Amino acid sequence: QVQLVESGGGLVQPGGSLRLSCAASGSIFNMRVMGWYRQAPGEQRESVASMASGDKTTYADSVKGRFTISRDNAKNTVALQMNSLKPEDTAVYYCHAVDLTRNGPRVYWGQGTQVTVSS
Amino acid sequence: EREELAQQYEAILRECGHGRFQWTLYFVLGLALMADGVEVFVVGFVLPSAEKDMLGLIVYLGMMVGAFLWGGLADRLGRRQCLLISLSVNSVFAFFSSFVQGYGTFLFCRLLSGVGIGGSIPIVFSYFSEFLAQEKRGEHLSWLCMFWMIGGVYAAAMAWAIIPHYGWSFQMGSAYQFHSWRVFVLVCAFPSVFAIGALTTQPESPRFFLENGKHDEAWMVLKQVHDTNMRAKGHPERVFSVTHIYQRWGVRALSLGGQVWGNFLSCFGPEYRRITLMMMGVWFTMSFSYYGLTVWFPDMIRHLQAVDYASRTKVFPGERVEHVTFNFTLENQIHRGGQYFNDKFIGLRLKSVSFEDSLFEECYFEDVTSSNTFFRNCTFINTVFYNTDLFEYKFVNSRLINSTFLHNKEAYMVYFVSFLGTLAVLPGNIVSALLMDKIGRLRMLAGSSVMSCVSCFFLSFGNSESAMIALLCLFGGVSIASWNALDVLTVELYPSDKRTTAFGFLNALCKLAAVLGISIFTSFVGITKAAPILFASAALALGSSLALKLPETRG
Ligand SMILES: *[C@@H]1O[C@H](CO)[C@@H](O[C@@H]2O[C@H](CO)[C@@H](O[C@@H]3O[C@H](CO)[C@@H](O)[C@H](O)[C@@H]3O)[C@H](O)[C@H]2NC(C)=O)[C@H](O)[C@H]1NC(C)=O
Ligand SMILES: CC(C)CCC[C@@H](C)[C@H]1CC[C@H]2[C@@H]3CC=C4C[C@@H](OC(=O)CCC(=O)O)CC[C@]4(C)[C@H]3CC[C@]12C
Ligand SMILES: COCc1nn2c(CN3C[C@@H](CCCC(F)(F)F)CC3=O)c(C(F)(F)F)nc2s1
Ligand SMILES: *[C@@H]1O[C@H](CO)[C@@H](O[C@@H]2O[C@H](CO)[C@@H](O)[C@H](O)[C@H]2NC(C)=O)[C@H](O)[C@H]1NC(C)=O
Ligand SMILES: *[C@@H]1O[C@H](CO)[C@@H](O[C@@H]2O[C@H](CO)[C@@H](O)[C@H](O)[C@H]2NC(C)=O)[C@H](O)[C@H]1NC(C)=O
Repeated sequence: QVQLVESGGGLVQPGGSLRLSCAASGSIFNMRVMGWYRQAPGEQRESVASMASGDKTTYADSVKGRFTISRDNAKNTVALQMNSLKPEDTAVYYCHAVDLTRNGPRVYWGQGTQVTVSS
Repeated sequence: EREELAQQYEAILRECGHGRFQWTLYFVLGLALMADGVEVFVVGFVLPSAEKDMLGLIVYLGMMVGAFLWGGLADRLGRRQCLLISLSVNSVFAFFSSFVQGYGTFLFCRLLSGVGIGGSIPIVFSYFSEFLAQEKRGEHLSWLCMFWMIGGVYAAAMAWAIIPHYGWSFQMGSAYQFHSWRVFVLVCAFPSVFAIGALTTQPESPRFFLENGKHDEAWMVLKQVHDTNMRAKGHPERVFSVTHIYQRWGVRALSLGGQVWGNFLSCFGPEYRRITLMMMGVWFTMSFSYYGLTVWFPDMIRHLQAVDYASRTKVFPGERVEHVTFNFTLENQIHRGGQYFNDKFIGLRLKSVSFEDSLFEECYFEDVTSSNTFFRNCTFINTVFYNTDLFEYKFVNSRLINSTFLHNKEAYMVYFVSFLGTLAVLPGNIVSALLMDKIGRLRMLAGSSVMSCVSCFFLSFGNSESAMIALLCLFGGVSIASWNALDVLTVELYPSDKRTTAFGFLNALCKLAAVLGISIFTSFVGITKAAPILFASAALALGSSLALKLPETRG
């Protein structure tokens, strides 16, 4: 078990930004550091983005010019830079970690944080 | 009610001669035929090429309606005017089809464009017939059909150079010129723009004016043609022998419709009924066969390539690999047998690859751009895929437990074959044109039909890749003569009062037969290579049988 840390919820205006920072500690072995997902009222988690491994990234097309990911492995953290926050696009944001250890793949999820939009 | 007017008109035309005007009008109308060919190609071969890498036939159903309507209206309001309206509708709605976002509205706009383009051809041939002398209504009218081939090669080359890919039935967006599909439409429709631009320099057919009643206008047009022909030579400036030869719109629309229906009824009577029924038979059979085979040939090419690839596939029994991390791309078909404990695959691009009876424990996939690859009888256990192209679509039934999908991601040869096919019928014209006045319309038609019938059997002999292209070229080069001969016959038989109406109705029948042929032949592509070889042979046998029962060119 790797302990994950969630943060950064609350109201932000469109044109403003939030830094939602994933962090983890314990049993970390060159892990794929936590990417981001959006949980809606309906049972489902939309992918947002990930910079979890190497210096490369995959962002969802649905978050083009909206959600940017930057990673600092030396810290075991991932920062989601939320921008272009159109008022209807609210969600609970989640950190999704993947364990790449000797016992094979394992995954971890946080409880998520709620982001809403100020106007 | 004797038709001395026709004899006097022919006398004036023969006195006038075949000067520069005939060739100028030949180019102007050839541009319209080019537009027709481009639209036919873009509706039969490019439109259905939009797949998910056939509701594209409703354009034919609009083509038939346009043919009938424009053919009926032309004999009432004029030939030039109906051609202008046809080209204008086609061009405007092609421009509008190049902008729309979505396949449904695109089909609607292309349907409304096919309306006008289908109207084009009957008007073109009836229009150019009235200017040619009775001596050479076969040689020149046959030359006029090279522009259909030029338009076909134009469309094929433009697709082959601009849109060598396909799959845009589901790929579009609010931007412009970002898929290269929205640049094909404009450069396909440019020929129609040129046709409209050029058609304003030509005068209306004198025969329509003489029939309607405005004899002075027909006399003026004939004077214009004589003046241009004589001035072309420069020295001989021969003179012309002058001779005599609100509730307000609903009623008018009903009147015009009633006149058109009277023209259509006149086609079937104590005279012209037998001729028209024979014509319907020949046209239906010919168009059915040609369109069906032209669509079946590239499809058979593709299926033969698929069979070759299927037979070019090999696999070896897989073993148990610890962190195989096979970071190279694979093109082998199968990898039957798999244990793969602690797999570490990363950044591998599978095409045509399958895993059967394989096992995966603590496996990890980083990034796979899999395409056409599926998993069968795969017992995943504790597997994480991270970024992959794997979905239920690309994943066949198999046992999966504790499997997670964290993230997920979203022509070149049909055109070449069709280009060769349409470029291979040019010899057929360059032989038909110089022999139809010498040999004969009826007998050339019969010979061409029987030659197409014999080549139908040959269609199947060439199961090799090259023989198929060879036989497509042969079939086109053989059937073009039949098409030219029947065009000359149809224009010669019906008089100016019902020529365009009859030709347009037979064009509508030919388009309906094209729909039926495409449907039926693509229904059984690769079924013992006999259905398209028996049905086509029977249809062309009926065509040849009927071709020997038509009235002579004087009728
Ligand atoms: C994926 O793997 C995990 C762990 O290997 C599975 O979790 C186990 O699921 C079973 C139900 O199939 C549950 O077993 C429970 O374990 C307690 C432990 O005290 C025991 O009293 C009972 O046997 C009880 O049924 C439980 O959810 C969990 N057990 C453990 C020890 O982790 C999981 O089921 C696997 N995924 C799937 C889809 O089965
Ligand atoms: C460039 C080539 C490969 C195009 C192929 C088209 C064929 C369908 C054409 C080419 C030569 C044509 C033939 C040339 C001459 C004749 C003889 C003709 O009867 C005569 O005896 C004509 C004599 C004359 O009046 O000069 C009957 C039609 C037929 C078989 C023609 C039928 C149609 C043919 C086979
Ligand atoms: C709608 O049917 C009334 C007529 N249409 N039509 C056409 C227009 N064509 C040509 C056909 C193929 C010609 C060459 C090939 F036979 F080898 F394939 C396909 C088509 O639609 C011509 C033309 F082009 F030859 F001048 N003559 C007539 S009559
Ligand atoms: C893909 O695998 C190849 C082969 O294992 C890797 O190439 C090796 O790189 C190492 C470390 O520098 C060398 O010691 C070897 O000589 C290389 N072997 C070969 C066969 O070239 C390569 O780095 C791997 N690439 C990726 C993207 O993982
Ligand atoms: C799916 O694959 C499994 C094995 O991967 C097949 O089950 C095996 O059947 C052989 C038969 O000789 C047994 O010896 C093995 O012990 C079986 N293994 C397991 C895990 O059951 C199964 O028959 C395959 N099913 C299909 C439809 O292909």
